[PDB]
Amino acid sequence: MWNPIVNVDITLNTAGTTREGFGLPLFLASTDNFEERVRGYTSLTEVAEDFDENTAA
Amino acid sequence: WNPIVNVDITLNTAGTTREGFGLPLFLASTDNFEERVRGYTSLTEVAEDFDENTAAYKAAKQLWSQTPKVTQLYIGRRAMQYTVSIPNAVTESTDYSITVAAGGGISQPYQYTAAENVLQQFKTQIEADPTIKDKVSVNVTTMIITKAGDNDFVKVTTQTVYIASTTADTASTALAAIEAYSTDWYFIAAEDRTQQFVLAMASEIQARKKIFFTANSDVTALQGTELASANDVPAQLAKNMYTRTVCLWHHAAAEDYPEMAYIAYGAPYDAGSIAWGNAQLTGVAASLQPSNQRPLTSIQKSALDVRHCNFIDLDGGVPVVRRGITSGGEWIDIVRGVDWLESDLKTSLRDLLINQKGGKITYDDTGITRIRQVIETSLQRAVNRNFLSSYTVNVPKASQVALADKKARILKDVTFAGILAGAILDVDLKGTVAY
Amino acid sequence: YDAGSIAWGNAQLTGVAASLQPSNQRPLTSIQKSALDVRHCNFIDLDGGVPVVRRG
Amino acid sequence: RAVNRNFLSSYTVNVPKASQVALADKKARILKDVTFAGILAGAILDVDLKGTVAY
Repeated sequence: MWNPIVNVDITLNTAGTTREGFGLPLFLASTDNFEERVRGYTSLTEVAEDFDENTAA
Repeated sequence: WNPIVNVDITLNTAGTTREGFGLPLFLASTDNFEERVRGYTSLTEVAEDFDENTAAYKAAKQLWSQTPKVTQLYIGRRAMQYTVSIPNAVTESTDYSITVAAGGGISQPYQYTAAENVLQQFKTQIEADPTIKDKVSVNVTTMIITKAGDNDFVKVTTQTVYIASTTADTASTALAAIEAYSTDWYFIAAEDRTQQFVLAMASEIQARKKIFFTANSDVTALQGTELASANDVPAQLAKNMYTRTVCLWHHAAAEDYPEMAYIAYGAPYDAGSIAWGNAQLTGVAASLQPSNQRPLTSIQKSALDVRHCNFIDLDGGVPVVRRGITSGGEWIDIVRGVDWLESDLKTSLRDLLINQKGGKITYDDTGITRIRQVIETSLQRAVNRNFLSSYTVNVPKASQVALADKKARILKDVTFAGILAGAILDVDLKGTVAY
Repeated sequence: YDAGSIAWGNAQLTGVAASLQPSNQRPLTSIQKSALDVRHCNFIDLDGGVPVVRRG
Repeated sequence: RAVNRNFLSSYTVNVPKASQVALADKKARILKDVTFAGILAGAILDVDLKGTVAY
């Protein structure tokens, strides 16, 4: 499909950098919001979609 | 033949023009010209296509009251529907006539010299007309006339018959049709001040990169301090978090248009370098209560405050527009500066990419460093205005890009960040006196 | 210029106006440009006031 | 010569061993199985960018 020669997007949020190390955490929660027994997330926003604010996860 | 030296020396005062980021556009219900958009560079030109009582001339006069004066102004035409009815009983040996015009200079008179039967006669004549039947629609029950097929312009005019007109399209359709014909404008204001149209227009501009200015004279907005309970137009605008909408409460926001006066205060100047608060608009009085015609009390001002709505205060003896904030809580300055920054980056990278005749920008680290450099220069330009105060840029390595990007000749994953400056608008002071 | 060392996209042409719709002389919209993309047909797009043959 | 123009970035060439070519081609004076490969240089035409503003 047609694309602008230059595409620019700007938002008023705030962001920080990540860093890589040894080992990633896992949280063993009691929930049923999804079928698979393990699922990954890369920001609090994604967690908020499948979990509300009062959930332990 | 022309004289060696030519001199005019007209006996008229003149002012200076200045230009900045974005030109305004006023969207009004009119039928004075066919094109859905036109451009005027002075008020006198508006006086040619309009008179002193039309909303468009009012808005044009308000906009050019400020100094320095905006470079140009645009006017947009909304789709219209007409209605015809006989203000008298059906009478024989009595005349009934109208005229129907369409886009392209078409015009056709219709006559039935003898109430439903006269309208039906007109409808049949129109539908049997060689040309008008193709591009005009008629319905009768009273009569109505609207678009048909592609045609974009229609007019009706005629003593024994009556004619009235009203806006037919909604905000979304009108805005789409106007954008289809002219993309050069940043500020937009609307003549219609109904709740439905105002909200529909606010919801549309929120999905683009523009700013929508509107006034309001609803008295219920002055009372309810609880934002949850309030349901006037400013309260609903605040509730939806429309950061790209601007509301200015004013008593005279039914016949007059202070929105253009507010727009002219910041349009001539550069984006991100001026604060829109505490402005002094020339020729505009302070916000007054519709009853008792006295300036607003502190309680009413607080009620407007909880709705993120602007007002024309009165500091001692001088009126000043307060806090210049959009309904979403953001300052107008931040939004305008962000849009200017986006445009500047989009122009700098365009200039880098287009002017490579006879060469390339190879897909490797050397090519990526040039893109780094142009972006850094563009951000430094914003830092020079005292809009930002720092920034950072990150770019991917050539040995890390995917194959699909190389096949499509597109670079992704470029990101950056910045920090804002701020300003001062209010002061708090305490002191003491003693022997 | 010599072969193989020049990208033909983003070309600027002197005196050639941007592609316009015959009906109303307006520059082609985004929808119409996408129609040409699936047909692998070039067109004279518009930057901010500068015509350019984009894909090549 | 192609690499010098920046058209390519590398290449390889393969030829048959003279001791393995079938003796039918040796009578036809025809050499087959000569092949090569190249890696295109590429270029950039479009750009995508994202950013944020905060205090």
